[PDB]
Amino acid sequence: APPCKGSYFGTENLKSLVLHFLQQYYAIYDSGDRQGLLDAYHDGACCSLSIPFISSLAEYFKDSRNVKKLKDPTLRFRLLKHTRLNVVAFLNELPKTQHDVNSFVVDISAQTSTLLCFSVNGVFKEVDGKSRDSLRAFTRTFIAVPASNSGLCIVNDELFVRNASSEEIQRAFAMPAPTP
Amino acid sequence: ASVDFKTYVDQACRAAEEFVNVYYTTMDKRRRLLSRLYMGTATLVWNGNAVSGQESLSEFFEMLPSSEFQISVVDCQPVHDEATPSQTTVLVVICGSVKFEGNKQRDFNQNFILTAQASPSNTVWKIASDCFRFQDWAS
Repeated sequence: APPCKGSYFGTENLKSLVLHFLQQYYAIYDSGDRQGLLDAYHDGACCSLSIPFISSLAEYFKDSRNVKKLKDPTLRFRLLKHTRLNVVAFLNELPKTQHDVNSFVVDISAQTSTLLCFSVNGVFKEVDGKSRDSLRAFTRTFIAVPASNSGLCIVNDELFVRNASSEEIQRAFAMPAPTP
Repeated sequence: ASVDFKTYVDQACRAAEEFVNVYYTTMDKRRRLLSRLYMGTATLVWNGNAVSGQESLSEFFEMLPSSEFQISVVDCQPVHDEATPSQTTVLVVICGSVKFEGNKQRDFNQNFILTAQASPSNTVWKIASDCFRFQDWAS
């Protein structure tokens, strides 16, 4: 039984590359206007959202895509946002957020001269709406290609949103006085 | 595009739903056959641990305790040509619970990239890259 470990970057250069990308991405994502992400997504990018099948996640329900449960090809097709315009327009409709970027657990699982796949695990708080202050947990998988600068250009983005567990909430909100 | 986008989306869903069924069925009831679902150069980042090569993957899988997976969420997307030139690939993301013998049931998230291998008979989809992590890996 291999011990579970934190973020896996493979190399220091990739760690710097991906963490920088994430800092810049979420600075825009949590800003109140996500249009700046248009520069982060490929013209033909894909984005889809999924949530648990099994504090409500009602605002994420309409766009949730679970192909194991939804069988209709047409509905499956429409639920997959395609082109940076539709991807970012959709993202800007989702609840405003505040992600704990520095606590992200990141796994870079694939890499070639044209591809980089990494998944981000963490939490984010909703800043307004009916679920104001709720803490959500998420796992987001990105596939990006090299960007004409030294950055990344996202071609695939799958976001899985769920409620944070009791243990996750306790850990995320704790701030006990220091003790020996 | 030379091929309609919806064609890629439909193909991605079919390949993903069927592969997921085979993958976890095999994981739970035919563990020794699991590594054959992977490409020779495939890697797996399991809870922050990198496992490289089909041979190492086979040993890793036989090393792990018996399992019982319950899959509840599957989503997938056709991967853009620019990321995998001349190679048809599909991103698959899974969420569910799993109980490994010797420990309590826990939720997990897994994502892998499948690659299409044309051949005499039908097209064969195999894992080129894999990533698995327990939602409560820290405990």
